[PDB]
Amino acid sequence: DVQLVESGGGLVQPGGSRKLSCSASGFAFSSFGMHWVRQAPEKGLEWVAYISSGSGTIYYADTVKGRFTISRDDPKNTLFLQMTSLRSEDTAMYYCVRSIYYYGSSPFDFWGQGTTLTVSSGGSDIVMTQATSSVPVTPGESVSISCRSSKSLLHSNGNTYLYWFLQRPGQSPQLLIYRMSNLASGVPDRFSGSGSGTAFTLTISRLEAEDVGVYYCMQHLEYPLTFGAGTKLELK
Amino acid sequence: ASIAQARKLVEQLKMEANIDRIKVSKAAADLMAYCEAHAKEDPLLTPVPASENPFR
Amino acid sequence: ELDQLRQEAEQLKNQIRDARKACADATLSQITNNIDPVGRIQMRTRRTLRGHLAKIYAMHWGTDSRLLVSASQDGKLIIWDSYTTNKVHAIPLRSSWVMTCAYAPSGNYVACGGLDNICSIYNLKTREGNVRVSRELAGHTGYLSCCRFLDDNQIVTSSGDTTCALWDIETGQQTTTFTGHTGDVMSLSLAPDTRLFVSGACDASAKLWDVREGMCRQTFTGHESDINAICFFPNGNAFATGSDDATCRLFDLRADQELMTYSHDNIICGITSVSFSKSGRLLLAGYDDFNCNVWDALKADRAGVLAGHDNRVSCLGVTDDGMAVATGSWDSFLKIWN
Amino acid sequence: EVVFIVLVAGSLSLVTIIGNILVMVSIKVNRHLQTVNNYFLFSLACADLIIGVFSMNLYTLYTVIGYWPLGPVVCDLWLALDYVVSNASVMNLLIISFDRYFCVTKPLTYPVKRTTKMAGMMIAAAWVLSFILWAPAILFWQFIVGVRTVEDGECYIQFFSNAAVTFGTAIAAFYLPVIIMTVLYWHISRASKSRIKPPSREKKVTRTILAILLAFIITWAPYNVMVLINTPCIPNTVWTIGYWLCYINSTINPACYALCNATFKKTFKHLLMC
Amino acid sequence: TLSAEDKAAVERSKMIEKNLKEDGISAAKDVKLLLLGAGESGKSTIVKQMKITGIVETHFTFKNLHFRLFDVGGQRSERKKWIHCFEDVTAIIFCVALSGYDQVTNRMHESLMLFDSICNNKFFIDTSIILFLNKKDLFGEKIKKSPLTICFPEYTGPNTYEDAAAYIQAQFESKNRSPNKEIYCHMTCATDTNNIQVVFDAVTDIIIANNLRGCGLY
Ligand SMILES: Cc1c(Cl)c(OCC(=O)N2CCN(C)CC2)nc2sc(C(=O)NC3CC3)c(N)c12
Ligand SMILES: CC(=O)OCC[N+](C)(C)C
Repeated sequence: DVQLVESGGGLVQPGGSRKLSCSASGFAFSSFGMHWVRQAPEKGLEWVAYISSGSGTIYYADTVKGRFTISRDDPKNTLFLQMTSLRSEDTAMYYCVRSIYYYGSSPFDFWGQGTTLTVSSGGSDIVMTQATSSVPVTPGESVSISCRSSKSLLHSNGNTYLYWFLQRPGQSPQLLIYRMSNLASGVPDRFSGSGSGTAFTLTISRLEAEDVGVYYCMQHLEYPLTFGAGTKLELK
Repeated sequence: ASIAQARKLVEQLKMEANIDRIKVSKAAADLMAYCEAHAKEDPLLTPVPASENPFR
Repeated sequence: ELDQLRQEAEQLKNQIRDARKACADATLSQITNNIDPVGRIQMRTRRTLRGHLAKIYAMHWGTDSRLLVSASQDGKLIIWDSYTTNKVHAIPLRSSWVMTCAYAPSGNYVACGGLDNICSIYNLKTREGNVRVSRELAGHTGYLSCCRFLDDNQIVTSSGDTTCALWDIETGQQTTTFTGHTGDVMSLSLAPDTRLFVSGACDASAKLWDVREGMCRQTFTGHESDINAICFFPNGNAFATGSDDATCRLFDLRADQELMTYSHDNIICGITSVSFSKSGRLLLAGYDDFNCNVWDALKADRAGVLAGHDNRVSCLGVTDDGMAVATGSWDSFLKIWN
Repeated sequence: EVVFIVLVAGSLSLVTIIGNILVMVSIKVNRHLQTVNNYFLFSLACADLIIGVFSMNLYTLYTVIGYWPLGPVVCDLWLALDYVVSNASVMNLLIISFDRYFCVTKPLTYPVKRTTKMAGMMIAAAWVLSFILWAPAILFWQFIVGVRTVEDGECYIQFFSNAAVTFGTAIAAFYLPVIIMTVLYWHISRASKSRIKPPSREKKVTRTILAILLAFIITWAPYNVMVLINTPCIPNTVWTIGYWLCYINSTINPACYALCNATFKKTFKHLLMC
Repeated sequence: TLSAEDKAAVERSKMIEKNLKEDGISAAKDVKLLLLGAGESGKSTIVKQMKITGIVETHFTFKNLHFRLFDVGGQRSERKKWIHCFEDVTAIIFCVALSGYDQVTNRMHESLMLFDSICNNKFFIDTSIILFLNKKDLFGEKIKKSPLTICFPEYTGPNTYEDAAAYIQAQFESKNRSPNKEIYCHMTCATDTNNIQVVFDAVTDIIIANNLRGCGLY
């Protein structure tokens, strides 16, 4: 098994400080890279912090630098996020993901479970726009969804970096396609990807009743990571 | 016990002595034809420029 | 009756020799008297992979022509990226004495082996991060000299107890054993169709098998010492063998006999590795005299020297697209050439 | 007359340059020859190289005519650099002496306890000590005293008269290393014998070690005794050799320290032949 | 600088480079020895005296020093194929049975031929040998009843222990022609209390000589 479970949530009045702990079991934790991703009650996915293997490189979002901090304790295999001087724009549920990198690897392959924190009343960042928000579907049909960036995602190395994510209602997201063409592990053959440069598309063939939810696209050309608003799916 | 080994050896020789044979020149010409057919796509004797060499 | 069986064997061998002489009309050189020479081949060291700490004993290319396994007796099996001189996995081995390594054609497993009579299979695509040992095949009574995959579920090895084996990874058994040699078998190479392979031992012979049933089909004897390397012609109808009498020989299959011999008066050392190109016009052979030579594979004339190694070159492999040749020597280094 | 001296100077310069370049390229590409022991010889092999080109050719420029063609615009910088690099050479010899003594006297624990960082620290210390010990006084005795005692027709040490400074500098940079090196080598010779109980091992070691010490001391003695002498007789011409003599060991010590290894000499054969 | 997502890969590459370097540094602190012999040479007698199919590796530490003993007598094949894997070892421990009046071709003659072959091998042209002459008791008992001249006809001299053993030792020692390497000799009894000390002293001397030659000072 692989298990990531988080703790340290609840309710705090504005201005306070807290610490979040994400505990891991089932894999070589010291050889991975940990991320943090948060989700507002109505909005989509947003990025918080990143710490690497060996804790050499640490990255933060623009709306977080200075306030929050990240750490890891790999002998006791637990990841930590310290939050100080909060605000009402932090009421959200937080996540814990792993991002092993090498030639042929698969980042963002496992997503944790998420801890809920609420607070009472008191220019080169690449923009990515998902066009359609609601798409009614019928089982057995074929549906194509789109994602358009602002910069060309085809590097010189012959690679392009767009990842697709699926989120069932009330669970954590799972990785579908990495690098615009590669089908991940544990996912069926139905899903496929295509596109060029900026205009990227994902195709689902013979859609079943288990694939309802919301779909997202992510870029990995340069930091900070930027998601899309997501596209929802509904039957009938 | 060497009798069984000798019997196995002679049986193997008899089994391998019943194979058909093409002529030597025919096979030499076949190798020549295969070598001369696939000459273009060999990046070792027809050196490839600095534009499509991955190790450049 | 032993004398009677000896006389019968002598008669059979005389018949085989007479048939072989009869079917031989003209040699390959006369047919290849017209083709133009390929000219001197200029090859410069492009990448110099520098990671090990002891003498490299084996290599093996991947299937995608980019990844590369390297095994050396510093206890290490490390896989590289040729294009960007990077290391993607380092594997510490249970036994430090290693003489073989294989990279599965699907890229999922690797294999290793040596003097400790056990072929270890290492996984690569685990869901827990690191790479771990999946099986330790152990039925041999002597050292392993070569190990080649067939698919994900089976493996073929050759060991110094004068025998060869086809295994079954899932179970652990020894699905078939090939015997019939006289001395230490030290090389192995698989034809493209993965249906039959040739092995050459230290008794100056090379015999060709069939993997389904184990019956030896042909025995080739031209040499005068041990054979330490074997490779196939790309079309699976000829193979090249490298001995320790300073000569390497190109043998046929349907004509059932020897076609060409390659040797030069200046050369007296022993071959440790032989390979071809993609088309089948050049032969690349690594010597004990600290370099490599390129032979016109249809003219026997030397056509360049791959030099630059400070000690004996052991492993030698060309890629699956003909884009580079990787040579690895006891200098702990590993070089790429175009 | 002049052709002979310019020829001998050019010969020494070229041989020194090629020798040290070969030593460094050799240590760079033989895989095994790379060791902790060989890096104190990767320092020296460069320091003389500078002397192998600068002082070599510029003393040749002033060696002959007799008048500093350049005045005090470059004389201060050249002289300071010359004295600094030579002292660096002596310090590299000293750290090699330490390295050998510790690799022979305590052979089990020592060769592994130290990492590359300690060796680099010792190298940098040997360089910085020489830099601080010679460059500042030489370059800034002008402002320290307020006058330029050196006239424009020749180049020499500004503080030649101040007895304390001349003693201090010379006594350090020559007479501390002599006693330290001789003591350490006599102990190495004592402890090189085989406790287990046809020349012996001790015989070969003592022959080589006496060679090195005697060569260095003969090469650097007379200059460092005349320096004590002045603080009043002017060879005016005789001591011209002194400089030349003192440059000679910047030309031979690659052979006295990397042609006896026999692992380096094989690589030399491979490099020259191929 | 033009790198995109390959920056991580390079971090991992340097991490594993550091692991390799540290493992090499930690694994250069162990002495490597190779144990050879002849048939019934008594090499099983001294392997058990050390207290903590294929190659049999024995591990022990003495006086704060790692040791590794690689018995390879279990290999039944041509020797000239796997000896070169054992280059760059520190020492070869050669055991010879002093019982030298039997047939397997006198056993001593097989021992001398093997010692000559292994001492003039091209790979071990400069690798030292620790020589153990076992069964110094049994030989002492046997020498009284039989003459040494049966083994070496050329011999002339006393039939006592103290000289016959010396003659055998010298005849063995006379097989080396390199000027660098050396043979260290000892005559262990069937059950002596401590002869790991002899191995310790021999390996210390080998390390000192190697250091001296490496520094160039030799
Ligand atoms: C060592 C040295 C010194 Cl200390 C020096 O001047 C220092 C000195 O003794 N004095 C006393 C007399 N005052 C007038 C001037 C300062 N001047 C030269 S010239 C030269 C050379 O080697 N060759 C000369 C022919 C070009 C030297 N080795 C040398
Ligand atoms: C450093 C020292 O005292 O003498 C160096 C003189 N030189 C430059 C001739 C060698």
